[PDB]
Amino acid sequence: VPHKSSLPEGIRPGTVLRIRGLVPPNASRFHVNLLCGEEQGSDAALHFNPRLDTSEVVFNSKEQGSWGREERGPGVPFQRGQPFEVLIIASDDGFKAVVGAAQYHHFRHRLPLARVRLVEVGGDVQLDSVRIF
Amino acid sequence: NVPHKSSLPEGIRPGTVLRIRGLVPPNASRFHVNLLCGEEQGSDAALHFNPRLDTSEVVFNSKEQGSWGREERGPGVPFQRGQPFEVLIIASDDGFKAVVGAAQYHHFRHRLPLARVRLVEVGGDVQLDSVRIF
Ligand SMILES: OC[C@H]1O[C@@H](O[C@H]2[C@H](O)[C@@H](O)[C@@H](O)O[C@@H]2CO)[C@H](O)[C@@H](O)[C@H]1O
Ligand SMILES: OC[C@H]1O[C@@H](O[C@H]2[C@H](O)[C@@H](O)[C@@H](O)O[C@@H]2CO)[C@H](O)[C@@H](O)[C@H]1O
Repeated sequence: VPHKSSLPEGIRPGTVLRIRGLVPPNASRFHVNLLCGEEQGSDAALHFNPRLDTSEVVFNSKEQGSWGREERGPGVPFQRGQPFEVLIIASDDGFKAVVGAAQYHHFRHRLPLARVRLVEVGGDVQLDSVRIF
Repeated sequence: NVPHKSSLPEGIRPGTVLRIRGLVPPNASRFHVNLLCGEEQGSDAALHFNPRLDTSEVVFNSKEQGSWGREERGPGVPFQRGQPFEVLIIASDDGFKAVVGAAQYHHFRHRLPLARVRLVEVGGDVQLDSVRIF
């Protein structure tokens, strides 16, 4: 099942998104999106997109239809058939991505944190839990 | 067991997430997490976070000039003798947010300025697996 949930007020510096799940043994890719509205293709403050098929993790944002400059984490801290824990942490400057007891990548903001209205987590992924503190 | 005392790598700013995983010993009385503003003993503390199994409570408070402030108390004791626990302390620009296990537990509004906190301490009757500052 894909996870979609609303953040009607916004994310402030201090919001923490915790995701726990499994990467299916035949996964291609999955994604974590933080969006500015209820429509698919709405602006994306963060697109967190680990591709097991091509062995990269990709970070970017979307404004008015078009992707920004892509950012790529180092190595791939996911593996097929194996469970994971991701923390996405919001600062005043960017997003911290923590995967498996270690920081992984920092993503300078491109969109005001305040314009975020939605968390969606879909793709080739089994979710045990998705929660925002 | 062993205690954790750690200097901070970027102080404590809005977005800092301390995660503590461990277990409460079967003969535990009380343990604590401190966000201290100084290295010496009795120093001011922005956050004192003290699960007490002996008096069935969790206290939250700040210390300034040796003088404890207004104590706050969590809902219940989400801590068990002989059992693992996972605690997150998240610094927002409003307060600190204690998350125990899977749910938010309490929110302590800042009292001391976030600028003063330069040390993390975790000790007492707590067996520690991992202490990470993110
Ligand atoms: O930036 C994230 C989106 O990028 C798209 O893929 C990019 C690809 O990563 C890049 O290296 C280059 O080859 O062009 C592609 C566009 O054709 C994905 O297609 C998209 O879903 C997002 O992941
Ligand atoms: O404020 C936290 C500190 O409380 C001290 O104990 C308090 C106690 O919590 C309160 O119920 C009342 O009885 O006054 C006591 C002071 O004797 C602790 O001694 C200190 O370690 C903190 O946990």
